[PDB]
Amino acid sequence: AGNLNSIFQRSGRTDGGDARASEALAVFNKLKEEAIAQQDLHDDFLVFRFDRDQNRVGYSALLVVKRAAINGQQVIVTRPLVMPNDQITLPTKKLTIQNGMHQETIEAEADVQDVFTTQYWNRICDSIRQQTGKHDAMVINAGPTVIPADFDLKDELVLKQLLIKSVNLCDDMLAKRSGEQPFSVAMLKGTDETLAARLNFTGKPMHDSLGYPIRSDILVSLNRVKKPGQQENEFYEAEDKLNQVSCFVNLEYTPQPQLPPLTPAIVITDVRQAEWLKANTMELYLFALSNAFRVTANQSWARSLLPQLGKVKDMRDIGAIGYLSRLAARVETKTETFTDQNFAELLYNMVRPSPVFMSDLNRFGDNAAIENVFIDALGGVNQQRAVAAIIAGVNNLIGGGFEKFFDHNTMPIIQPYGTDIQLGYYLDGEGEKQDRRDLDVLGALNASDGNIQEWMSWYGTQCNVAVHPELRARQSKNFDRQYLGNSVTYTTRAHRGIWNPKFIEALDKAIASVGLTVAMDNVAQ
Amino acid sequence: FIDALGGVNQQRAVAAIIAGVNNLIGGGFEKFFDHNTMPIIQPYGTDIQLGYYLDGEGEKQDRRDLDVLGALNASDGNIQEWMSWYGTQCNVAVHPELRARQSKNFDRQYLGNSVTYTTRAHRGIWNPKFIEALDKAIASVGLTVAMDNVAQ
Amino acid sequence: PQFGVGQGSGFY
Amino acid sequence: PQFGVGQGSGFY
Repeated sequence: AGNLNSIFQRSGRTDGGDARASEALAVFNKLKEEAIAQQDLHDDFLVFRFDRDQNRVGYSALLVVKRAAINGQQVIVTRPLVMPNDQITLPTKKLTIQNGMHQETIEAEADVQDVFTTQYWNRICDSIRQQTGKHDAMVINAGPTVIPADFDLKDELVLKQLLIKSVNLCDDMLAKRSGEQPFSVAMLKGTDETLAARLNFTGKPMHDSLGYPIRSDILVSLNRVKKPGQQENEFYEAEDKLNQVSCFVNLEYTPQPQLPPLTPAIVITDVRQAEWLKANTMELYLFALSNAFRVTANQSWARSLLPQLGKVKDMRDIGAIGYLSRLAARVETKTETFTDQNFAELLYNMVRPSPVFMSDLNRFGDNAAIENVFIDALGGVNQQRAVAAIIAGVNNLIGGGFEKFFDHNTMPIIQPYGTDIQLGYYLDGEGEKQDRRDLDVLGALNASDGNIQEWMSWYGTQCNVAVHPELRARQSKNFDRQYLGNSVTYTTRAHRGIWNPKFIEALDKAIASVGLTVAMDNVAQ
Repeated sequence: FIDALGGVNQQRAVAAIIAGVNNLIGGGFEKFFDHNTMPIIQPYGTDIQLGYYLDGEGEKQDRRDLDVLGALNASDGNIQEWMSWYGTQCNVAVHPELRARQSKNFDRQYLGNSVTYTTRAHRGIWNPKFIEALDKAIASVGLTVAMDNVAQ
Repeated sequence: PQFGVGQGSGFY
Repeated sequence: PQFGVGQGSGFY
């Protein structure tokens, strides 16, 4: 068919394709026009269709497109929005697994990471070029996203925001291509301005771009503090937020057949800029990452391990730790007889005082343009180039010298975690969405009510990297259903890596070794 | 392989053995170790009494069944009886006739009287470097062998 | 360990 | 302790 399509697709058009995709194109066109009418968006962008019957696609998508001619090169920048459909069966991979002495096959539907292949990207390139007419243009991948099958297209607010954000990401990538001047500390180092930060321990989740929950324990908020003289805000209501990093505190069980058995980790689950800043760049991302580093000042990070008010049976209770410790029992932690001293003792014996820093990089998240560089910094054909992009971003922030704190020609920025990230959400007892990341070590210990043999089977599922990943995923899904009451609605995939301890320490020192240092305010013991 | 353990012709026996492996691989055993620093087989000292006994249906079974686990069950946990036997099978400062007599006494008490003795044998330890060289030299010349029990 | 997957990122 | 040698052949 491909040899014929070359010319017999040129003459004439047809109808058809996924009705959900047509609805999605139509709602985005509606929202586009409302945004133009209300001056939220300029009428300077196009939205195209990527569809099944024309492109042999797997999953359909909408394409948000901006264009510019940069130093003579015609450039198209785009951000695809992938649309899964629960009523459409997709072909599977045939996964042959050598299970001991026998090979068995597990089939699984291709996920968005299996479908959005390099060639899928190349067909996006060509499809847009034919719809814009810029047949010889260069095409930029601004980082794709996903609009999941599961839900009513009636959330016009979410869809409007996805369009605005997609347009902004597209503009930033053209700006990069054109040489727009980088974010740097030089614009932050006011002679009358310093930074300060707060660590928020509140018991509530964040939501992503389509309203789905994000697990974290601590929100690190970095603010701009000015001297009380004349300020621009004398003419307006104003806020001081610069950026924020959202972290989860994990625990890795590392027995020694001594050290406290659980090794904590600071996991970045999200990186955001303040709402005041429309741009999303490498320099901004890197500057914000220093917020995760500081979460471990003193023992502040360990507040995430505390019990909290009145909960009769709930999942993150440190008392579950007693099942792995010598006690082999849940610690009575929720009652009036449990002391601060007893809490400290559980940590002294079970939790190592210095956590491992790591992060979750989502190829389809809003920061995908940047997070994908960090993923490529882990290996592959462009590993050294991905590193050069990140190291350059740090140097753009500081005016050079990152290499004096971290030699990138000796050490990796991120080391591969091994096991990938299984993502998703489930519903709680009131029907609200919750992040599946809730079943962490304490979570699973509570879910099994101390049955360690069940806990260990659960734990091993995501730790033994030798187990084929399909088996790891199936086993995990079985545990979540058992452990949550069949409340899972499965969603997605992401990559995990461990930050080179020296990259992150160096990032904070390299910035500090010029410019404003952050005031470690609200110490609050 | 016995003369390679030691004695007047140990050097000749060793030369024959290393030549045999080199014939298998096309030379190169010598790239793994020095056979004149590492003799191919060492003595185990305690030698082997061979024979068989009859089981409850009259079948012939190897007398070697009263090994360490075997002997412990035979004495039903009487460690002093076990240790007397075990020392008999390990202390080779004791003349072998004395050891042979006690080994036979132990079979009559623990194995039974339906025991027939057969031709005796030596035991020795294969030098770990001989083993390294034989296994690696074969693999190193491309004669790859797959394990059937790919995982347990 | 599949890295360098997806092209056109404009970073390098 | 000592190794006796019998009349082996062919290899020596």
